[PDB]
Amino acid sequence: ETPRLLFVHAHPDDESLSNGATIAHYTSRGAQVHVVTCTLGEEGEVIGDRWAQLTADHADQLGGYRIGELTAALRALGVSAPIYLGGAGRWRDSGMARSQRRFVDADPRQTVGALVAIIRELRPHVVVTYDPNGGYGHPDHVHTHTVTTAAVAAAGVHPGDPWTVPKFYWTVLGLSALISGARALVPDDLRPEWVLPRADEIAFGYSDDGIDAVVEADEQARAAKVAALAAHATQVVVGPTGRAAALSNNLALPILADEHYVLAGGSAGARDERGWETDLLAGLGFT
Ligand SMILES: [Zn+2]
Repeated sequence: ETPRLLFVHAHPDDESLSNGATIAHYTSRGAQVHVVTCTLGEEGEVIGDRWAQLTADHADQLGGYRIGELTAALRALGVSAPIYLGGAGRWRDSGMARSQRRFVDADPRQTVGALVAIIRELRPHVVVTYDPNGGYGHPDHVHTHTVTTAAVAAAGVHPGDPWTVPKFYWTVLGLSALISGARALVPDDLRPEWVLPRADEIAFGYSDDGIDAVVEADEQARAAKVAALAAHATQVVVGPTGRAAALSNNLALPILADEHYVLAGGSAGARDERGWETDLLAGLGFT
C-alpha cells in the first residue's frame, strides 16, 4: 500500500520544530502523513505587536489565530489540513499567559479514546511523539507522550478494529547533530539579539548510542521546514539565511535537515554504520 505516518504533537509549531523535514521528506515521496495537534496554543505568547492583544491576558483569542498558522505550516510540509485531538478547541494548553478544559487535567478515557479512534481509522505504519520527558519537560509535551503511549498500546486492544502500530518512535534531539550544526553557523545566519544556547537550555538531548534512526532529508525538504517555521510567525523568527531560528527567548538553533528518533515499539529495519535506521519505514516492505 502507500505508507501511512502519524505525528502526535502538543502545540502548533511543534510539528515543524521537531519533524518538519521528515514530514516534507515523506509527503514529497507520496506517503500519507497526518499530524495530530492536542491543543490550539491558547496560552502562548506572541512575537511582535500586531497580534499582541490576542493573548490570554488581553482578548484570549490566540488559539483561534494559530489555526491558520498551523494550517499554513502543514501546507508548506505537504499535509493538507490540521487535526486537533478531540476537535479544535476541545482541550486547552498550559502556557505562560483558570480553565475547566486543560489538556493536562483531561479525563484519560477521552484523550486516549480520541487518539485510539484516530489510530484505528488511519492505521498508521509509524507513529511519532515525544519521549517520556516531553523534550524539555513542557507539561503538555509530557502529557502528549503519556496519551500517545497509552493510545498505541490500547489501539492494539475502545470501539473499532484493533490496529497494532508497526513502529512507534520518539522524536528526540540529536546532540552530535546539533553541535555540528551549530558549529557550521556563521554570524550572518543570526540576528544580533540571538545567542546560541548550550543544549541543556533547550532540550534533554540524546547521544549517538541512544538514537535508533535518522531521517536525513534533502534541501527541498529542509526548505519546506524553513517555510513551515516562517508560517508560525507569532512563535518563531527564522533568521536571514534560513539556517537558524529562535523562539521569543532569543535562543537560536540551526534549522537542520536531519531529524532523530528512538524506536520505542516495534522491530528495526536495516541500520547504517552508526547503528541507525535511515528510514522510519525500514523493514516494513515498502519499495
Ligand atoms: Zn510545544
